[PDB]
Amino acid sequence: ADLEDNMETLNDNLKVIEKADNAAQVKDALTKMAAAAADAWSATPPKLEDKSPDSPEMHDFRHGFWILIGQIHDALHLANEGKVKDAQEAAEHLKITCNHCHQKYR
Amino acid sequence: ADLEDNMETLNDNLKVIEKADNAAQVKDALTKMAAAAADAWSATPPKLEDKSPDSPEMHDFRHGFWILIGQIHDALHLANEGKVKDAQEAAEHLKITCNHCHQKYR
Amino acid sequence: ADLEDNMETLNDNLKVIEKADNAAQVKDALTKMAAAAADAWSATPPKLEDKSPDSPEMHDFRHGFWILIGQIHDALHLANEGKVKDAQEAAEHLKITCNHCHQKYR
Amino acid sequence: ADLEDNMETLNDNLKVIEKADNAAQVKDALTKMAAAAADAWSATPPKLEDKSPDSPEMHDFRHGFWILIGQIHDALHLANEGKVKDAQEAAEHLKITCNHCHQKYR
Ligand code: HEC
Ligand code: HEC
Ligand code: HEC
Ligand code: HEC
Ligand SMILES: [Cl-]
Ligand SMILES: [Cl-]
Ligand SMILES: [Cl-]
Ligand SMILES: [Cl-]
Ligand SMILES: [Mg+2]
Ligand SMILES: [Mg+2]
Ligand SMILES: [Mg+2]
Ligand SMILES: [Mg+2]
Ligand SMILES: [Zn+2]
Ligand SMILES: [Zn+2]
Ligand SMILES: [Zn+2]
Ligand SMILES: [Zn+2]
Ligand SMILES: [Zn+2]
Ligand SMILES: [Zn+2]
Ligand SMILES: [Zn+2]
Ligand SMILES: [Zn+2]
Ligand SMILES: [Zn+2]
Ligand SMILES: [Zn+2]
Ligand SMILES: [Zn+2]
Ligand SMILES: [Zn+2]
Ligand SMILES: [Zn+2]
Ligand SMILES: [Zn+2]
Repeated sequence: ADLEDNMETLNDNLKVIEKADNAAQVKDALTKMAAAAADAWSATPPKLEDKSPDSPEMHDFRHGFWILIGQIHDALHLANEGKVKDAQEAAEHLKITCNHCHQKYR
Repeated sequence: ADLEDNMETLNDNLKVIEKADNAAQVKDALTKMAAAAADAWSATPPKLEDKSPDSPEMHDFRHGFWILIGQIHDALHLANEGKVKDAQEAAEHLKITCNHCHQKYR
Repeated sequence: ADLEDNMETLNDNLKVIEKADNAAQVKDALTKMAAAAADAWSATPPKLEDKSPDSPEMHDFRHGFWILIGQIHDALHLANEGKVKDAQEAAEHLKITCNHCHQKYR
Repeated sequence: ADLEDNMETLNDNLKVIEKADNAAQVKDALTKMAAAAADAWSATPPKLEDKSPDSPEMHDFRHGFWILIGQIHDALHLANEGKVKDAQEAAEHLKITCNHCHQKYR
C-alpha cells in the first residue's frame, strides 16, 4: 500500500495499543504495524523526491524504519509473553522514532 | 515482487557481497537485500498457504525476516564505517538465517 | 562498580552527549555508557532485594539493560559514520529507557 | 569474573542448551550466558594488551559482545514463549559470533 496509507495504519494501531485491555488486542495491532513498516520500506517521501535514491537523506530515511521494525519486534515478544502493560509502554517508545523521522522528512 | 522474486534478489546479492572488492559494492548489495527482505514480509509461503494469516505458523515464519533485517542493518553500519572485511563476514551470519527459515518452511 | 556508581556514569555521560560539539566527545561518552550498562547487568536493585535471582521480576529488570545496550550500540554506529547530530538524538531514545526502568524498579 | 572464566560459562551453557529437553533447562542456561557476556564486556584479551583501549581492535572486540548479547536476548524471548526447538537453534546461531571473535582475538 502507499506511504500515507501505511502511516494511517501505524497511527490507528498505536492508538489501539494505548487503549487496549488485553494481550490479544495488543498483538493484533503490533502485527498490523509490523506489516505497515515493512511495506513503507521502499517508499520515497515527497520531500526527498529530487534526491538521488542513494543520497544520505534516503539512507537516513530507511534507517528510521530499521529502528521502528526493531522496536515492534521487541513489543511483540513482550505481548506474546503476556506482559501487556510492558508491550503497551514499548509501543510508547515507538513515538520517539515516529517523531525523529517526521522532524527530518515529513 | 513475489516471494520467489525476493529470494532470487537475496541470493544474487549475498553472492555479490562474498565476491566484492570494495565498500560501495557491499553497500549497494546490502541495500538491495534490505528492500527484498522488507518486501517478503507480506508473503504466504506454499507450506503455510492453508494457515490463517494471523496464525502462529505465519508469526513464526515472519520472525525469521526480523532476524535477517536486523543482520542487514548491522552489516550496512560496518560497511559505512569502512570495515569492509567485517561487513563481508556478516554474510556467514545471514546464511544461518536463510538456512533456518528454509529448513522449517520451504 | 555498584548499581549507584554505574547510574552516575550513565547520568554524567548522557549529559556529555547532549552538550557535545564533536564526534570524539560523543563516542567517548557512549563507550563509557556501554561499560556502565554491561556492569549493571549483575546488580539486584533495592526493590527486588528479597526476590530470588532467577525470578521473573529480576528477568524483567535486566530486560531494560538489553534495550539500553542495543540503543548505545546503534548510537555509536551513527557517531562512527560521522552522523553526530543523529548520534546525539539517540539521547532522546536512551532517556525513555532510563525512565521506564526507574518507573518500575526505583 | 575473569574473561576465561566467562568463556567457560559460555561454553558449558551452549552445550547444556544443545542437549536440553525442556524450556526451563534452556532459559536457565541462556540467563547464565547473558550474565557471562555482560561481565566479559570490559575485559582486555591477551592479544590486544599492547593496543590502546580506544584502538579499532578493542572497539571491534567489544562489538562482538553487542552481537552475542543481542542473540541471547532473542533466544530468551523464544524460550519464554515456549518455543524450545527455536530457542535451541537460536543458541546455535551464537556459534558464528563465538568463531568470528576467536578468529580475530583468541
Ligand atoms: C520515516 C522513517 C518515518 C517513520 C519511522 C514514521 N513516519 Fe509517519 N510519516 C513519514 C513521512 C515521510 C510522512 C509524510 C508522507 C507524505 O506523503 O507527506 C509521514 C506521515 C505520517 C502521517 C500523516 C499521514 C497523512 O497525512 O496522510 C501520520 C499520521 C504518521 N506519519 C504517523 C506515524 C506514526 C504513528 C509513526 C510511528 C509509529 C510514524 N508515522 C513513523 C515518515 C515516517
Ligand atoms: C523465511 C523467513 C525465509 C528467509 C529468512 C529466507 N528465505 Fe529463502 N525462501 C523461503 C521460502 C519459503 C522459500 C520458498 C518459496 C517458494 O514459493 O517456493 C524460499 C526460497 C528461496 C530460494 C529459491 C530456491 C528454492 O529451493 O525454492 C532461494 C534461492 C532462497 N530462498 C534464498 C534465500 C537467501 C539467500 C536467504 C538469506 C540471505 C533467504 N532465502 C532467506 C523463506 C525464507
Ligand atoms: C533498569 C534497567 C535501569 C535502567 C535502564 C536505568 N536505570 Fe538508573 N537506576 C535504576 C535503579 C534500580 C536505580 C536505583 C538504584 C539504588 O540502589 O538506589 C537507578 C538509579 C539511578 C540514579 C540515581 C538517582 C536516584 O534517584 O536513585 C540515576 C542518576 C540514574 N539511575 C540514571 C540513569 C540513566 C541516565 C539511565 C539511562 C541512560 C538509567 N539510569 C537507566 C535502574 C535503571
Ligand atoms: C569476543 C568478542 C569473543 C566472543 C563473542 C566469544 N569469545 Fe570465547 N574467547 C575470546 C577470547 C579473547 C578468548 C581468549 C582468552 C584468553 O585469555 O586467552 C576466548 C576464549 C574462549 C575459550 C577458551 C577458554 C580457556 O581456554 O580458558 C572458550 C572455551 C570460549 N572462548 C568459548 C566461547 C563461546 C562458547 C562463545 C560464544 C557462545 C565465545 N567464546 C564467544 C573472545 C570471545
Ligand atoms: Cl529514529
Ligand atoms: Cl533465524
Ligand atoms: Cl525499556
Ligand atoms: Cl560477530
Ligand atoms: Mg498526501
Ligand atoms: Mg513485491
Ligand atoms: Mg562493578
Ligand atoms: Mg589463560
Ligand atoms: Zn526484549
Ligand atoms: Zn513470537
Ligand atoms: Zn521500555
Ligand atoms: Zn531516533
Ligand atoms: Zn538472479
Ligand atoms: Zn553493530
Ligand atoms: Zn548508515
Ligand atoms: Zn558524576
Ligand atoms: Zn542503525
Ligand atoms: Zn564500530
Ligand atoms: Zn525475536
Ligand atoms: Zn522475557
Ligand atoms: Zn534462527
Ligand atoms: Zn560476526
